[PDB]
Amino acid sequence: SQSNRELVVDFLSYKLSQKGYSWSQFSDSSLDAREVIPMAAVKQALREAGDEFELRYRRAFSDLTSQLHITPGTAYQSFEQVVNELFRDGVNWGAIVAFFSFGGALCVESVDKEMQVLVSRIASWMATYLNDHLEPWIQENGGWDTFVDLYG
Repeated sequence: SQSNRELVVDFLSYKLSQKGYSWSQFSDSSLDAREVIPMAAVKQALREAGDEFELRYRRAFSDLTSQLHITPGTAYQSFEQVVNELFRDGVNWGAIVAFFSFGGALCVESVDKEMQVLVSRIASWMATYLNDHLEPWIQENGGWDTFVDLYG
């Protein structure tokens, strides 16, 4: 799905930017029958929610990130295995915000450590994770319109 990919990139570029980094080494009415997301509102809400999450949990992921110990060698399987652990008690919208914040944080840390190559990898992994693992839940749970109504 192109729009979970779009939410991944928006969220990660906002996190990178907020810490003073960048994506790339030179990147500096409807009608009554219908049905879509709609994006700019999901992206804003995910942003604010990711920021609240980071403000509340100074701690999280240090266990998780040391478990991935991500390098230019890491494959998708290993990321998928660590993220499965954020979802160990099941999925809900809080666990989804923690998943995005985790990806934000591996990104920032990778830039920090000189492994900018990992940014697009993580983004690509997240989009795959979301589409394989989380999408069937999201669609059943009110879709993204519902996440907005809780974290908008």
